[PDB]
Amino acid sequence: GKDVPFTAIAGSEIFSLELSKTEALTQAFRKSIGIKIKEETELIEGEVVEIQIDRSITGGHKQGKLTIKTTDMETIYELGNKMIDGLTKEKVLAGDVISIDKASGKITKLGRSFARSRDYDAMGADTRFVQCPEGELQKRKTVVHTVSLHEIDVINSRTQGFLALFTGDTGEIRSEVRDQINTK
Amino acid sequence: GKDVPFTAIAGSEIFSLELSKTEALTQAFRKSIGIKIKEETELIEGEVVEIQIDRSITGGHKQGKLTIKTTDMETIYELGNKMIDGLTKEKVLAGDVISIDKASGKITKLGRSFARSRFVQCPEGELQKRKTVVHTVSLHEIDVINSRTQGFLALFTGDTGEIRSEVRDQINTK
Amino acid sequence: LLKKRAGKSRFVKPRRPYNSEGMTRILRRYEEDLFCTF
Amino acid sequence: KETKEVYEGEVTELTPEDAENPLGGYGKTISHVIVGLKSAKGTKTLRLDPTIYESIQREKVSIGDV
Amino acid sequence: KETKEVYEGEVTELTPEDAENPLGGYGKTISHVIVGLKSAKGTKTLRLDPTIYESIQREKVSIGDVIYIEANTGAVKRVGRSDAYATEFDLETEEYVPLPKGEVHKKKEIVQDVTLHDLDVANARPQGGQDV
Amino acid sequence: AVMQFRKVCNHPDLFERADVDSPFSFTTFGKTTSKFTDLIYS
Amino acid sequence: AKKYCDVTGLKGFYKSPTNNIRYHNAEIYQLIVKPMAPGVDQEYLKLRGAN
Amino acid sequence: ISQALSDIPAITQYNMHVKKGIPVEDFPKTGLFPEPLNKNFSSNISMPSMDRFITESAKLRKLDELLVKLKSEGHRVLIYFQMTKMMDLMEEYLTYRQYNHIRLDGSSKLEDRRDLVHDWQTNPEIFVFLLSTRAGGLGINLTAADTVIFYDSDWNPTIDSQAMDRAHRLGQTRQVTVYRLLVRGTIEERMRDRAKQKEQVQQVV
DNA sequence: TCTCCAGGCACGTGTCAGATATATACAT
DNA sequence: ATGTATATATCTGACACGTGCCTGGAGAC
Repeated sequence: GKDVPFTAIAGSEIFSLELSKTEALTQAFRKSIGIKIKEETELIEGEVVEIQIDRSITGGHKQGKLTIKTTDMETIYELGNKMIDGLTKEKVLAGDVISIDKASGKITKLGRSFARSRDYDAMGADTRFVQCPEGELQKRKTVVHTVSLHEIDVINSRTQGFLALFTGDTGEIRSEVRDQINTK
Repeated sequence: GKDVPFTAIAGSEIFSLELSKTEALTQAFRKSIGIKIKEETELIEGEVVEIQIDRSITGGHKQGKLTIKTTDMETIYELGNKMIDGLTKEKVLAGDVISIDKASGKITKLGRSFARSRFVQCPEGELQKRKTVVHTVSLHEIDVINSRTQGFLALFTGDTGEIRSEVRDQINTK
Repeated sequence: LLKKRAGKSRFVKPRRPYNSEGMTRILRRYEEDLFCTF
Repeated sequence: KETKEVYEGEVTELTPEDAENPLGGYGKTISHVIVGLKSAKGTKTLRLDPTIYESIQREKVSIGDV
Repeated sequence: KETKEVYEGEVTELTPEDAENPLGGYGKTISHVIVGLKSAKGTKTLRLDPTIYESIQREKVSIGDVIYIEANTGAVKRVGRSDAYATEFDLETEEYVPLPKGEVHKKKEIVQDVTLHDLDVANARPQGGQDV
Repeated sequence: AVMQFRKVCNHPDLFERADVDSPFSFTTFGKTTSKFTDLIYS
Repeated sequence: AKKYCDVTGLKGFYKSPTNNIRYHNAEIYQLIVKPMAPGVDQEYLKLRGAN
Repeated sequence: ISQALSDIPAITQYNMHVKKGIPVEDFPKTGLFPEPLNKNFSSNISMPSMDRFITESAKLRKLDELLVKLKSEGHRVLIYFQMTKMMDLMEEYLTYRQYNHIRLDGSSKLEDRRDLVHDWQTNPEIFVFLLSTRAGGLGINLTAADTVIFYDSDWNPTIDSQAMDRAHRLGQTRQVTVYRLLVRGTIEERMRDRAKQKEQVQQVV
């Protein structure tokens, strides 16, 4: 079934010029042992009202406030750097109903509800008429995600290990990392 | 004894992956010949009595008087702003003993003196001592220094990486 | 009597201080948008 | 396969105008940007988002460029 | 048994003073940075170099965040937001920790268990200083 | 002897507290032998 | 101006903090600068006019 | 290199840009240091984990297990301690839950007790109470609370009965449940057996 | 001798040291 | 049978800091 790791390799993949045979077999061993981690996330869905974004002259430092609302609750917030970088992508035009996952950092524009009349005709926007959500603005949710031991080893190995997930540039991770990961 | 190099390598020590066998043997050969240089430097080592530092509102100019003592003599010194900046950095309080390199500004705290109310005795004799230090060094150490492709850290991380011979004739002639 | 009386018988948290000086501002409202630059 | 909506052509007139209520403590509080376009048997001016003017400054766009 | 010099507390003020000629080639953009640290029963004003401030602004600290300046290596740690201010108005999955007990300047004893190979590795590939 | 079999049940941190976790600083810096205080990198 | 030792006319390296006389080495501080009588200082420093 | 590996402060950028005439193109290059994966990965100094603090004591683990449904019920809870430092580190647990709590003991000042009881009896938003056995377990009106948590209050059954009577009083409008947390296979078993035999001796005569 | 303002004097509130008390198992 | 050991828990008890004020020490002639 799903959610269980299954590493299927041939015999010839162990011999590599970047890895020793024991390192390749240790990676093939640690890819097959899974860690299921639970997490407490918060889903925030509402029609946005006022987006204030304060960026410096070079554009590096970013802060600001986010004013979102639903039918029964109006609540302003405070924005981090990744929140503003996610809001700069998938352009919000102050009246599009969005959904934010607090622990995953995912910004999903559900559609437009305000139906703005005066618009600068530069975009090819054909956003769907969704309704303004009602009820509680902030909802608690418990999620579970599955990761395996090799992934946590590569992530804790160096500064940019998440790129080494995909480039495969994980060259002979030390034993101290592996025993500390086992203890953790 | 000391002051004479003694390299102790094994037979399997030269089969490396980043250095060739002749390169490893040349490094092992040049590790075992010493160069002996005697150089003299003035040092100030004594027990600090009291540090007085006055500064303006913005700190544009800082005036400082440092009184310092030995078991034989004591003195008061007027310090410029750079040496004040080198004294608030690596904080020296009363009762501490320090060694001051006047040319380079290297102030090392040797500890605290015998005043409790680490521990190390107050230095004796003259404050300004002329010390002659006999330096010994290997030719392999000067080869990586004179080679510009790698720094002195290759002596410590072992990443010299096939030093050429044209620098070796230069250090031999020098 | 005052000494005997004294000896016998006698919220919402504040928000974080938002601070932005020398910082370009983007406003996004229902009918108009702003880009205050320097 | 993809469908791309594009605008292209020479720049005949480019000016970002200030808002009707300028915010204090800032210079050039832009409400929208008017950029004129010109191509072969085609000429159209258009309104623009004010944040695009920052990329205009980043791109070094003047009158006469495409 | 290693002793550590620790400057920790909630950041109250953050005022950098600029240089006279910031485009002079040599020198830094700023001269010093004034940091006001307040902990339980103590409040200190810190004047820094540029160099510690590079690591401090590498962690993206701000006003109202409690920090942890380890004076041994110059490394700093953003402990989190303070709960003296509001809590329920954040989107940055933040964690909120109360004010650190004791004074701002500290000297604490930490018992460390290392090996000689870790010392050789840390000296072979040096990390944790405030240099290039 | 009463002082040591009762609050081991309650919390192990009542005897020794959990301290900060940091790498061992292999450094000889300027330490203090104890309206602002200068903090310079050393 | 070049600093000079007031005892010997030599090159002065150290100035005593108790009585403000520059001196050259340790032994003039031992048997001249330390056991000197009070009042000898004023015409000791009269030569360079430091009184 | 150091200016490449970090940023200029925003007010410093403002002072260089418009108060000195330096354009943006002639600014030094900044912000080339890569972003870390998390805020946790930004530094190698790890604080003492609050989760590792609470999970290493199983009595606190069971207390936090029941306190979530106790708070979801919309309730009022008293907890009685014997030890003062465990009475001092429970605030560290309660700040994690950001619960409204007050602390009462005999080391506190006497005139704080009267208005503490007053804000207990009028303000309904207060949730958590910390008490000593002989301080708050004697004759104090606690009529709006029913759930009393005995963390380690088994040392003398008379003080436990007095602390029960301090809360189980007249005027209570709902049911009263008393929870008693303990660990098994320890000296607390023999201490509770001695307390039970003293309770039987008191109950017979 | 004219001016004037803040340095020191006066009067409140919190915060670490002694004193009685429980208490129960162990050793003499 | 009794001291005691080592932590409580209350619980006072003597001591150092945060506001007024006024008048005399300092600047100037």
